Amino acid sequence: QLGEEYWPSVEMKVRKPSGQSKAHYSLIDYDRIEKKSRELYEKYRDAKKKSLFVTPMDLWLEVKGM
Amino acid sequence: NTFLTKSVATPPISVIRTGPKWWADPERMVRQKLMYFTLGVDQLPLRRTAVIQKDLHRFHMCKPPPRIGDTTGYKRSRAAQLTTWYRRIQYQEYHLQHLFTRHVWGLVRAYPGNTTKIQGKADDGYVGYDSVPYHRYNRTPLPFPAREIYGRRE
Amino acid sequence: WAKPKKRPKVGQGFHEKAQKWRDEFLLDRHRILADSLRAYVEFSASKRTEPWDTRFRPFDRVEKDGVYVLMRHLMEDKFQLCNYHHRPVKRLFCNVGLLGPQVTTKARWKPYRYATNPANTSKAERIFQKDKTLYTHGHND
Amino acid sequence: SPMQVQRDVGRSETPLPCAGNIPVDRSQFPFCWKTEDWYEYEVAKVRNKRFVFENTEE
Amino acid sequence: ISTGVFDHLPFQHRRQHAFNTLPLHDANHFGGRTAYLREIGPVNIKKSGRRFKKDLRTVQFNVDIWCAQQTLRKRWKQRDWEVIEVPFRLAPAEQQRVIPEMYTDVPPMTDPERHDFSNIRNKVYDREELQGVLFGASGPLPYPPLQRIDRQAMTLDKFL
Amino acid sequence: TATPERFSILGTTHPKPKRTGFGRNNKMRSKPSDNVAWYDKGPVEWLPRPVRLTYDHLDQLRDWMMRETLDGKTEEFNRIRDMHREWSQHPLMPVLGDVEPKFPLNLFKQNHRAKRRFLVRWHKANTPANWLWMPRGPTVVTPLHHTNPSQYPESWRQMVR
Amino acid sequence: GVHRVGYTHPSTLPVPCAQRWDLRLARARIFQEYIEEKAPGAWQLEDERS
Amino acid sequence: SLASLYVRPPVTCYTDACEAPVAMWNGAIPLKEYVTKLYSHPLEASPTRLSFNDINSMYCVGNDELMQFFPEGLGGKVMQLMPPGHPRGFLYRKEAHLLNLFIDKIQHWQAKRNVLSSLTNNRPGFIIDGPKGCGKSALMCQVVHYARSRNLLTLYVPNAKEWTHGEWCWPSTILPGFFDAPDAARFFLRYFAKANRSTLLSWRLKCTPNDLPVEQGERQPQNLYELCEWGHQVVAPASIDRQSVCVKFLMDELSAEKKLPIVIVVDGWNLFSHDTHFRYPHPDFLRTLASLNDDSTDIDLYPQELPRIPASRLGFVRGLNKMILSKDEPNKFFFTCTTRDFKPFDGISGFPDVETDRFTNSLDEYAPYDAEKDSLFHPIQLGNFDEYEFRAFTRFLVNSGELAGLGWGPLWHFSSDFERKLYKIGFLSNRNPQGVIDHYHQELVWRYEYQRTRQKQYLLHRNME
Amino acid sequence: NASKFPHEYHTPTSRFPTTPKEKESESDWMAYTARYLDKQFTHPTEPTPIYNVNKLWPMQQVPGKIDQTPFEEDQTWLLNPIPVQQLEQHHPEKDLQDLPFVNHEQFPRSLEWTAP
RNA sequence: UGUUAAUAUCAUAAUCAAAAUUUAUUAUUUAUAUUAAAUAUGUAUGUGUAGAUAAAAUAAGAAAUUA
Ligand SMILES: Nc1nc2c(ncn2[C@@H]2O[C@H](COP(=O)(O)OP(=O)(O)OP(=O)(O)O)[C@@H](O)[C@H]2O)c(=O)[nH]1
Ligand SMILES: [Mg+2]
Repeated sequence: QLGEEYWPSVEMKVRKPSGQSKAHYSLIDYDRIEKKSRELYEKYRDAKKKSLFVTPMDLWLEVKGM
Repeated sequence: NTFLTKSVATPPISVIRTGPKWWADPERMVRQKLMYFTLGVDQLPLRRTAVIQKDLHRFHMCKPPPRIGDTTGYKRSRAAQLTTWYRRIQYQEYHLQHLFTRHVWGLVRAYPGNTTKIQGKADDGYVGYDSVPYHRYNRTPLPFPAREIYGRRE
Repeated sequence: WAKPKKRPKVGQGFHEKAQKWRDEFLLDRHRILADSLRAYVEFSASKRTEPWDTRFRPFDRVEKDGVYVLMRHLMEDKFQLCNYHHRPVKRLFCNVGLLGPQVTTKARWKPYRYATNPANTSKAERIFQKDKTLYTHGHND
Repeated sequence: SPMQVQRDVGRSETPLPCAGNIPVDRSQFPFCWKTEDWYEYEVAKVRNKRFVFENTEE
Repeated sequence: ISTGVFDHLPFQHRRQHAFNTLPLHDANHFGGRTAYLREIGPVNIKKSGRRFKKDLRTVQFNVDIWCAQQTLRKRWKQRDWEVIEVPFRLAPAEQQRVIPEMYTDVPPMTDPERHDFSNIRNKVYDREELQGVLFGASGPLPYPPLQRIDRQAMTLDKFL
Repeated sequence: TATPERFSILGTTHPKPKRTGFGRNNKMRSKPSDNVAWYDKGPVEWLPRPVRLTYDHLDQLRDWMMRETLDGKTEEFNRIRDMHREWSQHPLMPVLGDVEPKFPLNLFKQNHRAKRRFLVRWHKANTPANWLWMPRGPTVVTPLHHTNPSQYPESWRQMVR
Repeated sequence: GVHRVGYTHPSTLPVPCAQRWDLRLARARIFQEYIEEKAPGAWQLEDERS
Repeated sequence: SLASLYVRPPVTCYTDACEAPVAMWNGAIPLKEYVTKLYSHPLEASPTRLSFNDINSMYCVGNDELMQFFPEGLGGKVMQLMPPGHPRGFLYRKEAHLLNLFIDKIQHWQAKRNVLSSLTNNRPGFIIDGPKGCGKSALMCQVVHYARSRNLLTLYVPNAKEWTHGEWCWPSTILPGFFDAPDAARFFLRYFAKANRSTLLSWRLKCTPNDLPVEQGERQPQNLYELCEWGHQVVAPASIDRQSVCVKFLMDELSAEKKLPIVIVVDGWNLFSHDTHFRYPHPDFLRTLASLNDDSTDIDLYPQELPRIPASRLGFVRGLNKMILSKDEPNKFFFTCTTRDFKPFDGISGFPDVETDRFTNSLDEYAPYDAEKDSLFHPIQLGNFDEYEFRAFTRFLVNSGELAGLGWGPLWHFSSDFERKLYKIGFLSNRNPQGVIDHYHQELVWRYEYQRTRQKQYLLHRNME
Repeated sequence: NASKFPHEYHTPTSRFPTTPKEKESESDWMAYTARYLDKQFTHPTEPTPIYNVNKLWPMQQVPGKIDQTPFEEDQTWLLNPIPVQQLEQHHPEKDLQDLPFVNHEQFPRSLEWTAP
């Protein structure tokens, strides 16, 4: 009885993002991802003469050496 | 297949005598019938034994039929031959089931329990990760890790 | 109920023979504890061999492909660091995240005692002949 | 309906059961329900054993 | 309803490995958890063997905690919702009444007068419908509005 | 510390002689048992170890079956069917007077172990190599199964006239 | 998941509302409830048998 | 009883081939008068002849037509009624007929564009909805056979459990920020190519790299089939990068081609509309630790739950939502499904008994689903069998398992007649399709049947008089 | 050097599961790909309601404390460092009665007693 | 079957913690994951393996030679 700042909140079982909105999660940044696809593909076509297997570690996966 | 430690050797007579507890385990008769209906084989033996044990379970809570006081005694070895035909039926069926599983395991490329012979891959029994560094039946030292049985493509 | 017989007298000087006996017993424990901690911590810091079993999927796949290529291309440094011990191995597997729950449900791991032999053993007599004087609860080589 | 079929042999089962016209509510019977319903119901029943205001104004 | 084995088995004589008999603490009981109560070999009773892997009540308590772990696994797996503390003003109307707490009143009905006695303790709301509430004033809706399925629409489901 | 290089009385104590034999009373020797399995007699060792098929294996088998069935392959199928036609023919009615011999009474105590020991040691020797009570061999006719792997329907381009 | 227990004031939201940890604090004040803080979030086990 | 004077009819189809030994199915299928059997193996009918008057009846597929039209295999449990001797028999359900007519409009979709839009409600294809216990994946297999008998390029995903729940997952090589499905897609290329070799030999590349890294002497891919052949006919672990390349550029091809009708049939899009059993690998797996004592690292010490990968994070689903969500492709038709192959959960759960678990190969998912809120597809409701389809399907089971001998055979005087075996099956299933398929099997242990002992008493009571 | 050795030093308050030390931004999959995979991703994290997410539900937990939620995969409990109850089994009220078999009672009151 | 109600005429032996096995009259946990709360058993891998021995017809499912 002093104001809404004390009205106790409700607990809503807010569902996680459904599939209709999970489907856009593959096309998010599709333009930049496909561009870096077209470039990484050229580095990969290069690399296939260097090693037996071309992992994404040498493409877009990155780690600090030490 | 998880259970790969050692197992206990029981004869068919006592494996069958467990009656409707495990021998006529209905959910095990079923799950071995599923191996047959997968492989595409007629289930003549398991169905014969299922018929026999359905009879025996239906007529377990009941009393035997009365004997007559015959010095000549024929009922005795006649019911004896009856029982021991039922028993032989079930011995054949025991062997059929065991064979089909130890062959299907070589087909699924799954490893059988310890010293469970699978003539689909190895003429002797599967020995590996055993409580003894000697062969349980050949007294041959085991390799580390467990011996390998099937191909490596899965 | 027969009247329980009194325990006879302990004897002469035995109170002090037990003194010296226990004395050199804890004396011997000194070295036993020393050597046992030596053996246990070398057991701890030693890079162990495989905890899994190669008799089940996904660890029955070839040593070139599938979860094995993931093992070489994400965790190959971590396992050699943490000494292949089955506990940290399975936890790095739980945190690799790209196998799901399988690091229990589908993966088959060696028993606790087949798991704790050092890297690259080829006998079955190793676990059954490990030293029995190092009171490591079997936590020694 | 089974309550209507005269299973009797000699005497005529007339009158028939007055239930011979009950509806069918999958929402009433058969008893189907979900498990959190079952649990919350029973544990709430259990915990509210004491919360009795024995002095109402009935 | 669960065809799992909840109870640890009575500590009795040694169950062998034959038909109908496993090790009392083999690798298959509780998904391999009997490793934490198993000891190996024909234990010397006097000198070896852990005194708490011989009793029945403590081993059964361990097993009970493990069963509870399992119930918790499956229960928290069963969530596609999260509890978002919406103020009173914005929550959709079914959450605007006096909802007694858990285990306080009968698990309350959503609304009787509107033909839905659905568990409001078990009513789940989607972000793409509560969008006007939470992040209404955050620019472009991070999710799209929901595409509906029309059941009056004359499609292959209506035999045309 | 400075662990003494001579031990006075503790190390001198009587040596508790290690347990000689194994098993009950640590006296059960190291010699063959009733439990030994045989790899020379039958595709199923006798006495067999208990196996247990699971639904995991039923599904793995069903999937293997889809693959070997859609790869045109029928050879392991006809192998299955032949190893089935080997052991699944009806065994003859036993001759009247032929019965599994129970262990004869009035030698051992009722609760003894030798009673079941003889039963297991005879049920071992009665191998599939000793199953003379069922029809097996080139002397058996099978009026219920198919005679040649050509009558199987996967080779159904053979019976056409 | 490894989630940081966050709690935003009743002032940051563009609708104020009494937040549940503050209500927890008011209750552990009224009925002198000890708030054990090492209480991990992954251990909300209930006694099924009970 | 007319066993010697019964002759075998000739061989023309696989169902003509799977006739059991007359002694086995002798009393099962009564031979009546030239004396011939009462029950018969159903005719291998083509869908182009299958029409309104095959409904609620059983047709089939021969081993040949099946090996022709299902090289990746079938869906979830679809080889359960197909042991070698069994003729693989499909029912012509009243919704499977609607799907066949939809495909009958497909191979001329261009003339029927507005036709199918009226038929799709602008929703991209149909998702088959219904509980666990229906004919979903088998329905999709019927649809696949339909289309491939119409010469349509059919991307048939046999299980979404394989795509979101493999034995492993990986970063997609040429798809930064994303992932691809290495082994499930390894099989996908191999079996989509070895399936549609017909269309993909004449197929020509539109938006693809003609500078593909090809092993020496191996021929550069110029067809769409050559792409996949180079894609899976390779040594590992090069196959994983080749396969992500193949998924991305094959999807670019399939989303670029505008003319040839394309069928895409996905079993269990509810396992595509959400997160995969893979999660993201630890950041401390992305930094090459230096030492253990003092690094502030708790991955070797304790596990934790890194957030879960939505299926939209794989490249195959990437192109698949790229086909669904991206319009202007009214050539592609998405007949996806809803699988309910998870383990159960009913308030409690102990530790499921290893040997006794019919859901071990179920996915530890438990999670809900909603056909409407979780799909762009239109729901086609395949509810449970009526006793109608139950009865037809079951007559097929209970009598062709005889005519191939797979069932009771010369022991037929022990399990009841059809009108009581079916009463028992339909009770124990509640007309449920799966309950029926498995209580036609659990029939072995039906330990409370008296039809045969009451009939034996009638015979050993009357055959006196 | 207390934290260098995780299992030696357990306060009579210390409790399990012992939470791990946190990395930078392990929060969700959007922030995960933003910092860890695709450093140039468009979205900072999953767009968050400005309100309160009681993820840890219904357990009210101390804010500012990095906590886990009750796990999902049945593996992590097998593969945690959680012990089993080895010594005696106490409850602060039941411990008056000292065992089940010797269950004590002050007065012979009914077990279904409805206290006023 | 130890502690119990009428025989007298050697001596204080009685748990409040931390304890010393010779006492027939006892069902131990068996190889994916092994020490966190009054502390809580470190020994015995071995062909289920001498001799003699244990229990049971009771919600489990047993079948035939009376004094
Ligand atoms: N031969 C044949 N079998 C069918 C048919 N319909 C159903 N079945 C059989 O019964 C199985 C179960 O039906 P489905 O709906 O396809 O199986 P499913 O539930 O999708 O499989 P999971 O996702 O693994 O649970 C079928 O997969 C087949 O084995 C059919 O039309 N022909
Ligand atoms: Mg399916």
